[PDB]
Amino acid sequence: KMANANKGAMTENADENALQSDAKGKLDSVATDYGAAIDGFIGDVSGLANGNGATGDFAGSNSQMAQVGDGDNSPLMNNFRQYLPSLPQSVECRPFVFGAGKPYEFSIDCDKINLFRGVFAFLLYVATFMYVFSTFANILRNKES
Amino acid sequence: KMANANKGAMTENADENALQSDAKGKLDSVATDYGAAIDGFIGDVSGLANGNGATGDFAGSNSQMAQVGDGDNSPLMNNFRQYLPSLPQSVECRPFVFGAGKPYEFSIDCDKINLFRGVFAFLLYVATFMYVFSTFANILRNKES
Amino acid sequence: KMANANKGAMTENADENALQSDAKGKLDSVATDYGAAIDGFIGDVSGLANGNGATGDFAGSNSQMAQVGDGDNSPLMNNFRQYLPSLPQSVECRPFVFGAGKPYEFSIDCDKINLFRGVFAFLLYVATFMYVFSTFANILRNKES
Amino acid sequence: KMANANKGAMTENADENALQSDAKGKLDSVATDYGAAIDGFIGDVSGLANGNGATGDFAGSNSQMAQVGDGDNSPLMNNFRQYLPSLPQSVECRPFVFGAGKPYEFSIDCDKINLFRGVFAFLLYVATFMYVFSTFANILRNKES
Amino acid sequence: KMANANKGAMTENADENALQSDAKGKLDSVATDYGAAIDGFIGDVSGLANGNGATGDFAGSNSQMAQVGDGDNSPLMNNFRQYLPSLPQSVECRPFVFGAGKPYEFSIDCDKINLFRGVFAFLLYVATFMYVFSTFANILRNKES
Amino acid sequence: DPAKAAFNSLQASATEYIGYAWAMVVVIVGATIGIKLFKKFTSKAS
Amino acid sequence: DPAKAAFNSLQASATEYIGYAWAMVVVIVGATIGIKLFKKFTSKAS
Amino acid sequence: AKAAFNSLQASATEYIGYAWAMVVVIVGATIGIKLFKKFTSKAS
Amino acid sequence: DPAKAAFNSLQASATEYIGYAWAMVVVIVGATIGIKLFKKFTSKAS
Amino acid sequence: DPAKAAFNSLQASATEYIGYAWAMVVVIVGATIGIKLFKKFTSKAS
Amino acid sequence: AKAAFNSLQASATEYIGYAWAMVVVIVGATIGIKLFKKFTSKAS
Amino acid sequence: DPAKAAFNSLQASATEYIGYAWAMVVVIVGATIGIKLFKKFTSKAS
Amino acid sequence: DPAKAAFNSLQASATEYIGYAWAMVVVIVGATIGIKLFKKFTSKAS
Amino acid sequence: AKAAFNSLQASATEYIGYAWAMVVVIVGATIGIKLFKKFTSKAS
Amino acid sequence: DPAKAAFNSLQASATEYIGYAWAMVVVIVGATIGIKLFKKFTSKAS
Amino acid sequence: DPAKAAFNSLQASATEYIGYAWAMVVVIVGATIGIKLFKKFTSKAS
Amino acid sequence: AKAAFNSLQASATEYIGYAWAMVVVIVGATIGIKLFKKFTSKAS
Amino acid sequence: DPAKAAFNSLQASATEYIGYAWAMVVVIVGATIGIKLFKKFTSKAS
Amino acid sequence: DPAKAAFNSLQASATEYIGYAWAMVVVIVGATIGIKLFKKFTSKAS
Amino acid sequence: AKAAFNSLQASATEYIGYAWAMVVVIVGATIGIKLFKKFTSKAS
Amino acid sequence: PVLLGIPLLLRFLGFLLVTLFGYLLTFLKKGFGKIAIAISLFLALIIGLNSILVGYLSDISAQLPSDFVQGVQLILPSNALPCFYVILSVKAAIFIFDVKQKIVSYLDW
Amino acid sequence: PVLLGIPLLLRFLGFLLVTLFGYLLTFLKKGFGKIAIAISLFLALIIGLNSILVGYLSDISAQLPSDFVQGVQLILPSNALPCFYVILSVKAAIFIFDVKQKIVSYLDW
Amino acid sequence: PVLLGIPLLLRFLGFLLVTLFGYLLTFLKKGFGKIAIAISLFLALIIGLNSILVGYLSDISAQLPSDFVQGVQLILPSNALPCFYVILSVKAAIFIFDVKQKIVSYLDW
Amino acid sequence: PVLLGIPLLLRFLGFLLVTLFGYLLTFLKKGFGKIAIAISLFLALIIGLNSILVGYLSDISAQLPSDFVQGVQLILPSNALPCFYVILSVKAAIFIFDVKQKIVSYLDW
Amino acid sequence: PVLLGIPLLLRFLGFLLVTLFGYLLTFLKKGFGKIAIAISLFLALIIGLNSILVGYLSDISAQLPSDFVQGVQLILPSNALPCFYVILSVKAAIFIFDVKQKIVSYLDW
Repeated sequence: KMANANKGAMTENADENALQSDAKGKLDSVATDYGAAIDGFIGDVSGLANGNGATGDFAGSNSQMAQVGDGDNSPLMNNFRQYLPSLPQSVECRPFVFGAGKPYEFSIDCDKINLFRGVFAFLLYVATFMYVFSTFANILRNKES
Repeated sequence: KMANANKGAMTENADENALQSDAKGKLDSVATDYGAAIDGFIGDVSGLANGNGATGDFAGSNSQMAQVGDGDNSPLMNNFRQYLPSLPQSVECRPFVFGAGKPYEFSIDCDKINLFRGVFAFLLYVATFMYVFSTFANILRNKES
Repeated sequence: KMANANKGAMTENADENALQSDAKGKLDSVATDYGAAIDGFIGDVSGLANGNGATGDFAGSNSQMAQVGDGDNSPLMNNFRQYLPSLPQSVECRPFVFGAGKPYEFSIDCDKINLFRGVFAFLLYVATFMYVFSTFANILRNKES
Repeated sequence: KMANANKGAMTENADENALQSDAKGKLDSVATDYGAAIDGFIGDVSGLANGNGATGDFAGSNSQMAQVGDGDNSPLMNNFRQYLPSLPQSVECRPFVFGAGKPYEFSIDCDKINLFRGVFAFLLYVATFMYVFSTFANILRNKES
Repeated sequence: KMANANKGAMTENADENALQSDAKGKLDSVATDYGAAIDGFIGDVSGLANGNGATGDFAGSNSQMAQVGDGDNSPLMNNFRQYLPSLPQSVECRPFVFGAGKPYEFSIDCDKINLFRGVFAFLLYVATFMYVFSTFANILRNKES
Repeated sequence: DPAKAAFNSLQASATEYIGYAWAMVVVIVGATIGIKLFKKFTSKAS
Repeated sequence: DPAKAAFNSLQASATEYIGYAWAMVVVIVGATIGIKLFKKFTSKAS
Repeated sequence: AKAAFNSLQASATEYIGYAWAMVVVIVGATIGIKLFKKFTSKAS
Repeated sequence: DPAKAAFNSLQASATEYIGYAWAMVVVIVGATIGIKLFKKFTSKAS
Repeated sequence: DPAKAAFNSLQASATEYIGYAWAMVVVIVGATIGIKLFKKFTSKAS
Repeated sequence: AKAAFNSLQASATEYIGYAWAMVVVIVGATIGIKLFKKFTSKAS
Repeated sequence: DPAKAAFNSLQASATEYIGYAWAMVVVIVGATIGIKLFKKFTSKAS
Repeated sequence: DPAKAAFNSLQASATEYIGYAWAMVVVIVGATIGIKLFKKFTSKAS
Repeated sequence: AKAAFNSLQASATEYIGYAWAMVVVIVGATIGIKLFKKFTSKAS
Repeated sequence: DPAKAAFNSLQASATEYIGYAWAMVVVIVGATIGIKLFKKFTSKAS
Repeated sequence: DPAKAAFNSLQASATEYIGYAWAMVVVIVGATIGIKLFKKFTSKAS
Repeated sequence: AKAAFNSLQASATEYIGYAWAMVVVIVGATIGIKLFKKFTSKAS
Repeated sequence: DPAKAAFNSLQASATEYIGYAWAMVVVIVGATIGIKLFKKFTSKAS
Repeated sequence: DPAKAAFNSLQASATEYIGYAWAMVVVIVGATIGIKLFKKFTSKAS
Repeated sequence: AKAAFNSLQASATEYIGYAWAMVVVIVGATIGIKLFKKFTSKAS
Repeated sequence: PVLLGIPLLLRFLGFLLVTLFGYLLTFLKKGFGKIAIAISLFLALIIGLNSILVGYLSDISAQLPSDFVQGVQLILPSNALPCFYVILSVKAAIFIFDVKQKIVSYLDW
Repeated sequence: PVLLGIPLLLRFLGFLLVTLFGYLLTFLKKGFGKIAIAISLFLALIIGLNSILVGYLSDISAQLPSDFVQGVQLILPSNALPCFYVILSVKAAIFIFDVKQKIVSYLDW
Repeated sequence: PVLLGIPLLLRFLGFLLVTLFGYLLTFLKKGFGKIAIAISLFLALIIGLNSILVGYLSDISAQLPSDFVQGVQLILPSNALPCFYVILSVKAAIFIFDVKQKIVSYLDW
Repeated sequence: PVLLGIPLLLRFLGFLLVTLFGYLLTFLKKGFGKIAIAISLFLALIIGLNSILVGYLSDISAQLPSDFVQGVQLILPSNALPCFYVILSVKAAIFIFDVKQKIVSYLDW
Repeated sequence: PVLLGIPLLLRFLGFLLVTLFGYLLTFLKKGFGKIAIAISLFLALIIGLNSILVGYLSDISAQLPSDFVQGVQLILPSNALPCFYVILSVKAAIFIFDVKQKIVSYLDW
């Protein structure tokens, strides 16, 4: 059988289950690194956004995001509080006396000042409430709030 | 015929209709998963947008989108209604009497108060109508409305 | 010539001009569908934009775009016209008579009312012209107009 | 040497420097068209932007961009100039005479009118200068200017 | 052994470690250029942004970015300073004398002018502080600041 | 004594004059207040 | 008594004046409202 | 004597009647002008 | 009795004076109202 | 003395007038505040 | 003589009493009208 | 000399009149200032 | 009668004053309108 | 007697004529100044 | 008759007084109008 | 002379009134400034 | 004769002294009320 | 002639009265102008 | 005649008053303009 | 007789001269105060 | 004149390329459908907002009383209502221009 | 009728294509998960901001005094509170419209 | 010195690569045409809006009466009309700057 | 049971695929580094702007005089300073919300 | 120990990969050049707009008269001009911050 001799001369025993397994193993061992990198980027950006934190390339922005602050306490904003103008603290009403000790001595009875103080407080609330309501209603709109 | 023997020694019977069918079957069985994933993402985002609902990864945003609300009833906005300032309810006009029982007793006839109330109602409408018209006209513009 | 016999045993006559032609024919017959789909999408979106119309997936938005309107006649905007507040129509000036028939009978001569009406018309124009000019000048800016 | 005969029977003389050269020549002859198309698109858009001009697909927008104008002379804007309201041209001050020829004849000395005209000119400048300064400072902000 | 002769006739000694090494060497020698180009673009844009500088294609924008300026000293903005309106420099208060030398000679005591100057300075601060605070609070919002 | 009766008569006349004047001034002040309030309310409304 | 007749005549004259004044003030108020509405439209537009 | 006093009293009352008939007209005109000016000013 | 005729003559003179005064005051008040309304309308218009 | 009694009566009348004036001014102030609040809402909205 | 002076003094004081009783009413009415107008104007 | 005593009595009467007038004017001016300040504060507040 | 002649002369003088006042008020109104228009432009621009 | 009364009546009317001719000028000047001030104030 | 000449002299004196008063009032009113117009124009300008 | 003493007393009284008026006007001015500042904040916020 | 004139002159000056002492008080009160009203109005 | 000396004395008294009145009015007008300017400046400032 | 001299003196005094008033009103107008300019800057900024 | 009338006429004119010399000062002071107040009010 | 299996290999390569490019075509059509869905949702949201806004105006409707008509007609010039209608027309034109520009911008998806 | 190794080569090519396309599918699912995470974060930020804003209004609360009620009721027309509520409803509708439009725009990721 | 079919296989591979890259070139040209169409539509919309806006101003035109000219000329300084024209020129410059910046931004498509 | 060279060809194909996919991984990491650099630059710019703005307020500082305190205390209600502080807190909350939303939007790079 | 043509086929495959990846590199460099051109055009447009705006201010220039200086100096506090200059400096800082942020955003092209 010369056919058998020629076939044996130009033939190498190759197994599909070996070559396929090796190729798939290498491809998986590198695709796992690919997926790990993608998931790491996603986790870093999410942690920066929600305050959990970031590791790796984004670790340097942790200090900056902590300086920005969360909730309503912004350390970047609190710098302006040191220069905030000083304003008087509201106290009880004291009547003002004109010409004290003289025959023309009259004083503001301060009974109507309290009524004015009540209506002023009401107006200040209605203004602040409307401001906050419009502030929340126009968050997606690129407007000052 | 040594030619025939050598040809038979180094030949394997392979059918195109088998290899092509197998490859196409595997490729289709995975491309259907690809298309199903794409369509599932599209359906989830559309359901979140129009209020139908989402399943899978976006199922967690169903609660948030239900809290946002649809139409004009926003449960996120209705929180402010509890703190809404109280305002008097409009009633019929009552004349005001100055110095009741005295020789200088005069009262506001309240006949012109009704005319003023009518013109005030007209002005309040023209303001609200213009506000709503401009609100709808400037929806795509990033402006408060 | 055993060489010739062995060569004939393991040789099949294949023509480049046939395999190349078949492959190119199939690839072109599918790439024409690709290009047709791209051009159809482009035409549909352009027709929706400029009012020519769309066919296929975008055919459902034809009704919505017709409801939006073109030029300045918006059927979506014309809904507000039904609730438009009624305002008096401008007519010629009629003098107002005080105390008609009495010894103290004086009337507004309405000669200066026409001069005021002219200057008022001029002011209303200069306001509307400036509004329209600024409206057109700030179309790309995301501002109310 | 049967080995030599069999080797000669199933061997064709192929040169690497020919097949490689042919493939690279075809690929370069089509990649040059690719690069030429990319550069043509870039040049067309740049010419439309800076007023140099465009050729090819973008040639149709040359008329539109010329109608828009460059510098500050916009033919689209100059259409409004025809309807611009007419305003008086500033001239020298003429005193106004009350009761000319009568014993109660007094006239505005127009000495203080010139001082008022100077301060009015100053105020108009400070307003226009501030407007232009804020206009340039808020070009990237989507605000009216 | 004719099998050995036929095997030797149609066999060339090829080493995997040579072909693999050559292919990987060429691919790496071009991928290093790819990565260098990407990193060069990144560095150029970052240097333009933070004022470090750019080299290559972006080198032409170095002059423009230097003209824009950094910090708060903008050479583009300093052009307006030459045309800035001239305003008086604040000095100490000088009383104004009416009818000097006449029996009706009275002068503004300028004691209350200083109190008004203090309260005016306070109001100007509270306005400027609020303006700066809102300016910083609305930097991401597309609003004038 | 006629003087006492005369003084009483003048006092009664003055009282009736005061009554008429009070009526007229009440009417006038009421009209003035009504007009003023109407003008103020309309001015504030628009 | 002539005094009461004169006072009643004065009161009637005052009432007529009040009616005419009410009519004229209503007209002038309408004019003011019209001016403000038709200027506010354009002003708020811009 | 008594007749003279009676005649003087009658003539006095006749003149008072005329003085009142004059002063009513004068005062009415004055008050009319005053109220006219006041109300035309208030209405405008 | 000349006094009655004299009183009637003075009354007629007072009546004609009242007529002239009414004419003049009507003219003056009309002009004042016109000027005031013109100024108010122009001030509100701009 | 009649003078002091008259002065006290005048003072009491003034006090009554002051009380009534305070009530009426409070009412009118409330009306003004209501007008401004319900116009400010719509005006600020637009 | 002395009795006449005493009677005149008494009658004078009686008339002063009546004059005061009249002027208090007149002045009260005038001041009332003035204050009424002033306060109704101030309150509105 | 009765004239000196009469002058002193008139001076005392004038002084008591001045006292009563001062009391009344203080009351009136206090009320006026209170009303004016209330109106001004409310007008500025809204 | 001199009285009617004097009254007519006064009326004519008043008419002349009214005409001159109308001219001057028109001029001043034009000035006010010009000031407001040329300040409003720049103010609304910014 | 009668001639004296006639002369007195004539002289009286002559003086009335002069008094009227004076008062017309005085009143005209006063009213002119008043109206001038009023209208120059109203127009401005 | 000295009375006629005296009346003429008083009339001439009154006429010259009227002339002087007219000159002074023209000066005063001109200054007042100038100041008022300056203040109004400046207030409207800013 | 009594006249100069009375004039000096009047001047001293005027000076006292001026001092008290200055104090009261300072207080009222402070109140007005406070009202405007605390309303301007909220108003400008919205 | 001369003594009567001297007494009348003295009595006249005594009364002038009293009239001045009264008018100073009256005028002071009037001016005080006027200035009080004016300044309380100006300050508010 | 005592009349001439009396006239001179009254003229001197009038002159000193004028001096005192000038001093007092200067003080009053200065205070009024100061208060008015303070109120105006503060009102414009806020 | 003393009358014309007095009238000329009064006119000269009025002219001096007018000049001083013009100077003072110019100063006060400058102050008002300065206040409005330096408040408008900050106000328009925000 | 005639000399008495001449003396009375002369004395009358002398007094008129003094009355004018007084009234000019008084009126000048009054008008000065009035104009001062008016112009200081108008300028501010 | 080639060994066996070469034509079969070439046919297999062509078949693989055709199948892959057909998959690409299917995914492209899916993307176009996604774009159409997005445009439809955007326009539907606009229409719904319009419907809600138009409904609110029925309740609060009010009219100018019979009075005040005389004064308004006394002062009203000939070009007041035309100016108001021009403003409304400008508002509508800008609205539809914005909508069409958004539709144009949907070409980048 | 082909040489040995051709079917094995074709099977290897098919296996390589299947593995690569499966990797592509996995990466696509990762991207979809990223989009879902982004949407969740955006909505959570909105909800947190709302919570903070609602809390501030408790402290500064104030009420109109008993006085001034008479005048307000004296003047108040029948359509004042309806207008105020219409304005508030318009504010809420615009807010939810903006939120839904942003959700729609998330289709381009 | 190679077996038969290797050169034919290499030629087939080159032909496949050339055909695929030509398809890519055609699709790139299609995309460029799409960008050009988008730019044309955007500019056409702007021009149409301008045409509509210019037309409205003809009807409502009005002029200042003959009066009020004297006062305006009495007060008008030398730099009022120049300031108004400077404002208009600034408006036009900003408009064309925005248009050109949008054209530049179209480079990212 | 295959000819020589088939296993070597398959190994070469696998090696080529591995090398190309490793290059893709390296480029992906480069892109992630670019995104991190961009975020860092953006936050640094914000911080620098804040530093400059805080510095300006030192020079122009001024205080309310001792006077005017009595009137302000006379009128000031109990909820004025709380309202002012609520406004400031709202400003700060909106600022940090905008910053966090921009950080979230950086997920699309 | 392999048949003839296998090494030549492998060399051809490597050559094809190298040529394709070089084409990709060339296209990447073209894209970077496009980005640089866009940035240059944007900055040039800003500079040109600045040049035009600075030129207009020469004509309309005016100065405060000699009068009104006394009153302004009478009232002017010590911190008015510093406040005005602080406002101008804030305007300039915000402008350059916006420009730099746009330059940063050009990293996404």
